[PDB]
Amino acid sequence: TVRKTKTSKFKWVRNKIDIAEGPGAMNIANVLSTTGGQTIALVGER
Amino acid sequence: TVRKTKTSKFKWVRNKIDIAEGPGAMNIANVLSTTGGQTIALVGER
Amino acid sequence: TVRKTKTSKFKWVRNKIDIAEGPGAMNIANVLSTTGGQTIALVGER
Amino acid sequence: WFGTDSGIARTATLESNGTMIIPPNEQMTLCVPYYSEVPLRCVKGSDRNSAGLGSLFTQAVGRTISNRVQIFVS
Amino acid sequence: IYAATHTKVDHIFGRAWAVGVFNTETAAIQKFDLHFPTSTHGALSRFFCHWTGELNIHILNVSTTNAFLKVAHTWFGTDSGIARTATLESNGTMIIPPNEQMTLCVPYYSEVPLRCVKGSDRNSAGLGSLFTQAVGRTISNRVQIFVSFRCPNFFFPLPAPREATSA
Amino acid sequence: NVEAAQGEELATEVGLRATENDGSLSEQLNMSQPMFLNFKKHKVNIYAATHTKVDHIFGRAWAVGVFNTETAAIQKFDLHFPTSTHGALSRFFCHWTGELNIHILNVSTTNAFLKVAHTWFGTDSGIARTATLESNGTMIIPPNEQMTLCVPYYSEVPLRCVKGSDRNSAGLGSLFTQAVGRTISNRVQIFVSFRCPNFFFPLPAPREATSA
Amino acid sequence: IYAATHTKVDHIFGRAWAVGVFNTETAAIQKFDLHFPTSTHGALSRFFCHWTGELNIHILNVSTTNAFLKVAHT
Amino acid sequence: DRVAASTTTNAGNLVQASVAPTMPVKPDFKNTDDFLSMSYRSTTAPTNPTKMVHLAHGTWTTNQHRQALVASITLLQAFWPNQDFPAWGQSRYFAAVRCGFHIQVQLNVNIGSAGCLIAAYMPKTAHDHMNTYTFGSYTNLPHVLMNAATTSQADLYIPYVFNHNYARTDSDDLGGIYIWVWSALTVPSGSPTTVDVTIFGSLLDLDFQCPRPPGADTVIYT
Amino acid sequence: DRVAASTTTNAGNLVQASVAPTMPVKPDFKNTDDFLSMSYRSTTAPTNPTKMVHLAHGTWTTNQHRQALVASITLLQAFWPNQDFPAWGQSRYFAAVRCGFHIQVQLNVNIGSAGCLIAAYMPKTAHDHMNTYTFGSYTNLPHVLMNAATTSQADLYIPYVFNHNYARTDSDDLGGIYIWVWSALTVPSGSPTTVDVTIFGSLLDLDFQCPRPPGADTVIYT
Amino acid sequence: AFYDPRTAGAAVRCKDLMEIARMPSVFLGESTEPDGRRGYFTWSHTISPVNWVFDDHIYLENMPNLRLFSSCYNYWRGSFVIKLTVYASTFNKGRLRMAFFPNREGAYTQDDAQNAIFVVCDIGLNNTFEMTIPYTWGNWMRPTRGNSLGHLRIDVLNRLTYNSSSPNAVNCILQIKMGDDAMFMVPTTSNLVMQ
Amino acid sequence: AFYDPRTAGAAVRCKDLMEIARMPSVFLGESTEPDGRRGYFTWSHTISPVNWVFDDHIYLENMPNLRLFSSCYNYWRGSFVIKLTVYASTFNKGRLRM
Amino acid sequence: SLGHLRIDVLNRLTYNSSSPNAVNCILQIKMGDDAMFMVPTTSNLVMQ
Repeated sequence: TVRKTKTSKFKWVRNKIDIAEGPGAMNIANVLSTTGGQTIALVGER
Repeated sequence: TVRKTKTSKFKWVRNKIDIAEGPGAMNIANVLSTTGGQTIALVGER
Repeated sequence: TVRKTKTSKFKWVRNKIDIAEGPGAMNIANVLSTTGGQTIALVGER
Repeated sequence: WFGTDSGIARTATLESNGTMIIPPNEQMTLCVPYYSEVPLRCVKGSDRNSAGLGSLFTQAVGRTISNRVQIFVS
Repeated sequence: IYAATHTKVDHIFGRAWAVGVFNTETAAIQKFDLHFPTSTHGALSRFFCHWTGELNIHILNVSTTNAFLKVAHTWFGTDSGIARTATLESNGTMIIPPNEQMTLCVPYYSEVPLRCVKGSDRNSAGLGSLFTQAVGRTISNRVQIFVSFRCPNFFFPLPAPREATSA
Repeated sequence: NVEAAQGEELATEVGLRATENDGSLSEQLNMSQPMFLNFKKHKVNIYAATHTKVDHIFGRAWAVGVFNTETAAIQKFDLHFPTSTHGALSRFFCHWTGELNIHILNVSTTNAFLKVAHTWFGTDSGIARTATLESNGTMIIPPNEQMTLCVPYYSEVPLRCVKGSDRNSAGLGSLFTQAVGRTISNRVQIFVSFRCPNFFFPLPAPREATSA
Repeated sequence: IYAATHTKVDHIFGRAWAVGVFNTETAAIQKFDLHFPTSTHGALSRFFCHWTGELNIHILNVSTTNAFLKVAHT
Repeated sequence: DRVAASTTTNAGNLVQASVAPTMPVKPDFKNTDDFLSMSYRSTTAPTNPTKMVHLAHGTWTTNQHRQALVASITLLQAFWPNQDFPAWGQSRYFAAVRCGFHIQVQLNVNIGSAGCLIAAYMPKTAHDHMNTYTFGSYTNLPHVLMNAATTSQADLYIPYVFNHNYARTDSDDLGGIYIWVWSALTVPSGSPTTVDVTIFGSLLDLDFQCPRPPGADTVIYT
Repeated sequence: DRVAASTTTNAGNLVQASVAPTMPVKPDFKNTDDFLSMSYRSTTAPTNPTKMVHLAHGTWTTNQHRQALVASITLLQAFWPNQDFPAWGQSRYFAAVRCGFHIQVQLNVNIGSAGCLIAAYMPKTAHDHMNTYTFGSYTNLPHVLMNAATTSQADLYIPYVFNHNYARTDSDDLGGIYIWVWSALTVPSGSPTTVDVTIFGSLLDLDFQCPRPPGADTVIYT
Repeated sequence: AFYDPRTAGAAVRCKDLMEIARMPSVFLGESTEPDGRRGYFTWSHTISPVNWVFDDHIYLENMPNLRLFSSCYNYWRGSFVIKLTVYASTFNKGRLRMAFFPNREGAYTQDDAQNAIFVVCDIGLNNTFEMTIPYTWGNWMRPTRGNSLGHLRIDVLNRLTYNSSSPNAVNCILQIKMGDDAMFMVPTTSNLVMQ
Repeated sequence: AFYDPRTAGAAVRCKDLMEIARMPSVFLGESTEPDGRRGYFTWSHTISPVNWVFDDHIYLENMPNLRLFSSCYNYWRGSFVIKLTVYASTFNKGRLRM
Repeated sequence: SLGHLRIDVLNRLTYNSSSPNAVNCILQIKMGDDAMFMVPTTSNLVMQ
């Protein structure tokens, strides 16, 4: 294209990339990790 | 619906999507990755 | 290099690191998790 | 949403109709948008044309047997 | 009736389509050639000769015995005038884990600025030629590969093609 | 008029040049190449990125070595600079310094963890430092999986030379591994990619070796 | 020569070190005692008597037959 | 006695130990001639190959049914098949063509006849196969319908359309215009049966590149 | 459905019952190609016949005395005697030449030889008779002397000079450059005897007029 | 780490490796013998005007420097600058020209020079003659190792004139310098070893 | 990469491919013979007023262009424009209705 | 079926001596202004 604007669109973007340390290992003891979690309530209401 | 507001609600949203590079491989040597980590303390206190 | 600027470029950066709790376990009951999800529509339109 | 027969057999290959591939020993939440020539589905009737809430297609790949599925509708 | 348009060029070819299935029991490099789509909604692209745009490739790995498989794409065929297929590591290889699949897309590298859909001539006509090999001493590693365009640019029309009963 | 052109001063521009005075070799880089009445010199970028730039070209990795490992004993594996690939484009330079990626790819029929550790100095630092590789920067790799871990530059020689095969300062490194988890036929494949290389000083284009 | 310092106490003990290897075929609770490091770069810590700080534990599970394993410290 | 360089078009001349040039006394180098012995414009010569030329006439009769082919023209090889054509001599050197195309289909039908020919345009890589195309759909192409009655001329402009950037002169690379029978003609008696069709072509946006020996072929894109 | 006229260069087309033209969807008729697949300038093709060309080399030895003729060039018929030359193909159509001339005499003498050749210019009506001219006076002509030592090249520009306004291509009408021995060369031993002389010509201020059938001659001025 | 360039010959790191392509390389210069098609050739006086001293195709794979540089990348653009070099006494004089048809084989008649790029030039106090050939294709890029890049012909305008104090015949060398704008594209492996 | 449209016939890329559907296509025109139901038919004077020259269903699958365009999409909306074309001398006159 | 179209004679073709006896006609279906297509789907046909 003779006419193309110069932007981040050169590089077509991507999905963002991350790294996982623990491969999904459950943690019992720690209260912080324990508090947050999936609810089987409907719309997680209290 | 004859009456619908035009918003991001056309596209019903989604969960955000990411990509994992390393599939959960542990790293020993590097101090940075080593420092952060799961605590077996209660509420991770020092 | 006799001439190097002092920045975050000492440490060469990295990919960001996260931890997964549930290793991809589906949740039926909860409405919140149920609402969001992958669409087989083209460009997820409503 | 239309059945096996749209007046032609459209089931020849299901790749183009919105296929979403599911890994082994795994499950996904994929939702279906509403595509129908009938703006309102009726719950009661069993008539395959406009009555049902849909018709579902699947096939296994990777030369296997005893691949068992279970399907949930929400 | 819908917010999005299924008629728009951008959207319609977003849906991928299945070209080819083969099992691979041998570590030898596999020549696999990609024709433009026939007998599917991809055949809607048969109206245009000249086409240019990058295209996705969804390969799907199935391994009874654990095997890694590699994917590499070359717009020029096996022969560039020399045999460049000696090792596919340097040409853009992207390694795929066992029982897994990836979305990797190929950028447009061609000495012909516009691919023509119709012709089968291996030089400039096809939309590409695909290379793979298994690793990890295995057999019956079976793959299936899907081709989806991304933001295609179609140039110039042609008349609607005849259905071929005689092939 | 339109067609003709004349001298006598600018005959430098029309391509007459004395090779005996080259200035610096880098001074020739500044030299404006000759042109006739009709030629259009225009730099046309077809791609946004440049494949010619040093940074980009060595981003593409290249495959050095394949071996199966059935034994828990520590594996000595030595890394030469690339031959017979696009990595061989690096053969123009002697002195090289920069950190380099290592992509190892684990294949295990029976489930096995495998460990990776790198040492710029060889097996012998004057003592045998290979007793256990845990402390030297080990990074553990899960079965049927692969990782991108990159090695920082630690060397008593500030500049590695590409050409030489001499184990002391010449190679770009020596790689250590061992399997764990009581297994056999654990097979690996290892890929080496540079990151932001610094190449110093050129050499002439090397001969292809038929006789090796 | 390097931005970071390998000499600093914080950094040097970041690199972990391997203490002990054992297979476990039995569900019975395993007593495993941790001595301070010998015969490694951890032995650099042998200069000091009194030590206080929290410590990481990297355990690595290898199971031919699928098995979950639990870790607890006292 | 210094270095003197000389450059014209492609050729160039690097001389050492030069001598200052000479010219006749009171020279006048102005090109044009005033007063003029020729009424033509001096830009004629380079422009000349653009001149429009008769191309590949054909004869369309009763007997020919629909989908039949009246006449055929291979576009890029059409303007200089022979030495007679104006663009030949200057195309016998340069090996590539970026040129655009102007083709005007001439036709004459005695009033009282009815039928249609269609003038289409098929690029090379399309032309490779006729067998694929439904006939009823040829109107997708850039084209012009021609009615027997009340159409004297059909004017269609074709921009350059081809895979490769430049196209080889001596080959068919641009494809070509093919003229098809849209419906049979209907003749009352008496009338002349054969209705003569002459495709009267032209050329515009002239371009040439990549010098070669006069008679030899050369590959470029493949 | 009206009267439509079309004119390009010489040819022209007067059509009745015209039809409005067609063009492919979103046409772009800009000639040049950006980005460029060719570094050349697009004005190359018409400019090309102006390119400088090797012309009629000759061999000047010891034995030849003064007033002898080294080599001969018939000026206007010189640039396209064969099909190989660049200006031939486009001169094989147009029958007249207003063109000016640029000729650079190339010569190489091994240092240690002494003598001179003279490059003169004789128009046709002058060239008709050699017998009239005293040799010692040839320097009246537009010319350049060439010393054996310390002359690499002799650059002379010749404006158009001829009786009639325009001159016929296929003929000798412009006359031609003739190179004469001003003094014998003197060779010490050992040396190569023959000193090769190549007249390396060119052309400028290109002009052509008066179209003709490709191979046929046509009279104009006589 | 903080890298140390100053130990190296060049203080500043090489950003683009294209600058290596710009370095001249003798065409097919692997031969010790002086003759005749090998890019190192002998200009002799035994030959009359208009006869080939040097005629051969030039593949991109013949020239030593770009030979590996060709195996690495599949495609390239950009003009040539190819330069002939004659070595002769200040006495010795003669003129030879270089005809080049891009994209040609088995070329010319030896009669037809024109309608092809050429540089007529003279031996003297100066020697190297550089001439630039823009790339020519219908494509927006070309295959690197592949079809012939076309002949260059070297013929006599004027035979070498030798003196008694001067050599009889001179030895010449061709060098292909890569152009200003020349890009390379889409890196690719090859079957060759050590390059 | 920067794509190059100008090499192609059309400078501007085709945004919507609907514009191909807008292109006319002869109904069931696969026949060389002139008659009689095939969409290419013969208007004759041998027939009195009010008699069929052409009568047939039109499936969306009969017309050549939309035939594949139909196989690609299951559903469609929107009006037709269907056009009859007679070719006759300026002399010849007659009236027919659809 | 999308429905019949019928073509009938209001007035027979009137032919002259200099004029053809019978004329050949052609139907063409042009798709409309507003026509959408929906929900892409495969079919059993080949090459289309």
